[PDB]
Amino acid sequence: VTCRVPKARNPTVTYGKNQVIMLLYPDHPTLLSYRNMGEEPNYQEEWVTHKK
Amino acid sequence: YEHVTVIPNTVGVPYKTLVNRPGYSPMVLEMELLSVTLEPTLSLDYITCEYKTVIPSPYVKCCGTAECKDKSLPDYSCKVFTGVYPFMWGGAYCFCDTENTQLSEAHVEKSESCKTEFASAYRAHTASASAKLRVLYQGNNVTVSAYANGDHAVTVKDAKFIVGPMSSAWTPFDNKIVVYKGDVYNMDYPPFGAGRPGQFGDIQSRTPESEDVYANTQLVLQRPSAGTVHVPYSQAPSGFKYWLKERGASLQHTAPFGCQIATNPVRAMNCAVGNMPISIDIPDAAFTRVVDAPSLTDMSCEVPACTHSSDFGGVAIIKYAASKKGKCAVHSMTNAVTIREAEIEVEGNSQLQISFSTALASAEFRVQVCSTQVHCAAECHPPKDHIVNYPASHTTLGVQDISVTAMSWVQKITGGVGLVVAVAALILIVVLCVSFSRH
Ligand SMILES: *[C@@H]1O[C@H](CO[C@@H]2O[C@@H](C)[C@@H](O)[C@@H](O)[C@@H]2O)[C@@H](O[C@@H]2O[C@H](CO)[C@@H](O[C@@H]3O[C@H](CO)[C@@H](O)[C@H](O)[C@@H]3O)[C@H](O)[C@H]2NC(C)=O)[C@H](O)[C@H]1NC(C)=O
Repeated sequence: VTCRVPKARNPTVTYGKNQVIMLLYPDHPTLLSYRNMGEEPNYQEEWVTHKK
Repeated sequence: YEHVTVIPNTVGVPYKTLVNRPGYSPMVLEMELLSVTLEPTLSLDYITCEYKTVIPSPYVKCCGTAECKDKSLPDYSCKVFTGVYPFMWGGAYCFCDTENTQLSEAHVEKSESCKTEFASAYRAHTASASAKLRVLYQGNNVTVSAYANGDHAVTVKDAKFIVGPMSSAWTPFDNKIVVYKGDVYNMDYPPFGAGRPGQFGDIQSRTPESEDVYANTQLVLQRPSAGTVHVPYSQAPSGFKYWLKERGASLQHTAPFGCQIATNPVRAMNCAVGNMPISIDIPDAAFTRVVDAPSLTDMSCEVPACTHSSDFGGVAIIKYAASKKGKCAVHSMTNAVTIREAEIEVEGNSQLQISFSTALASAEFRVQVCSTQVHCAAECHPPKDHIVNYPASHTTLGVQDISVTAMSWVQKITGGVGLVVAVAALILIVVLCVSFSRH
């Protein structure tokens, strides 16, 4: 069967030199993850439980 | 006419190739990859799922000793416990107090859930490539779905397009692949029959329907508590359940080159790796002779603005004198500068506008319109924006690709030092010549 899951609120995004700054507003613990799109993705992830 | 070109293996970025057949008006084709898929050949080694432990009602032999037989069941154990004095709700189970034995037995088998909840351990080999390509051919947008193994020609308005083989054999998938649902993992799973308790592969089966089950759960039967008939045991909890909690990120989130991962079938999509050759066969009927085509003369290029941003921030205005009204192909003569328009409509004595993108600090490039070339030059300025949501439409710069003033300063400094050396060298040579002249 198919389950319904929530979508976290859009982040507030500002930019710097080679930098993206996100302010996150989770209602409940939300997984954040990111990767480089090159040879070495340097994958990192963390759970966000509060505004960060 | 057979034309062979190569485009970078990127998605969402259009590339333009010039088809130059002398005596005929030039054609410019804009090709954009919309999707690139690599589908690995898979060979199932085994599957895993949660096991259930089956414990048949215990046999209590009153006033006598029970014995058990060996069984071939996947992970079977039997033990006879003496000195048992179990109670039922209405009182002691049987007549004898101490002369009683209980036979406990259990085996491990695949649960009913294994039909829905399971992971498949596959061996991955080579991958079949396929791609969806958008081609702008003679002003029309045609999307073709074709294989990218170099063995499939797909027709676009009577032109044949052969795609591939891809120049890179790289795949996000390792030799050992484990698939749960929509998630694919590069896990080095144990060989069938070599599983370990509490770990992935503790229970293994060759196929979902197979009755042949391997199990290593360390199922140990324990003595029942006094006065009871229950059958206690110590067993390593399913490694499948542990794995599900400890899965970590799937390849969809960890793969290099921004690869997207999907299952059913297993696919790696839109990997930004290497490049992809395209061979185009265009029939003579598709070519217009230069005598019938529009021809431009007295052309002059001026660039009122230039920004070296990822988008088409540059604009160039080119004056032209057209021999007749009609559409005309536009091509950039340098890799450093990407022109957005593939074709323009021209007539009479007027000017045309084209947009371009370059990483160059100083944009020096030539533009070919209806086989007539012009020279464009501009001083480009940097963008104020730091981040965008789209890839650059232009190529990267080489070490030689520097601004005009930077080159001038380099020549002045290099020449300055070179002059000092040349003078010092001349003085030394003259002095040595005098020294050699003298005896
Ligand atoms: C050939 O196709 C390209 C690319 O568009 C493709 O075909 C379209 C019919 C759609 O199916 C697209 O999803 C698909 O990718 C055409 O170029 C694109 O044209 C559209 C307008 O039709 C542009 O969208 C506009 O963008 C501006 C700026 O953001 C907005 O203000 C507008 O409101 C509108 O959204 C799009 O950006 C442009 N893309 C590129 C790379 O240029 C092309 O015109 C078409 N040619 C022909 C003859 O059909």
